[PDB]
Amino acid sequence: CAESCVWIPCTVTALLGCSCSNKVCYNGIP
Repeated sequence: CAESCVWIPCTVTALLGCSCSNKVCYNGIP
């Protein structure tokens, strides 16, 4: 997922099924 929650949490890919694994959204897909 093209979303890194370094400061701000995922909002775009959040509804796509991506969770913050480690300051970046990575759930199956990048």
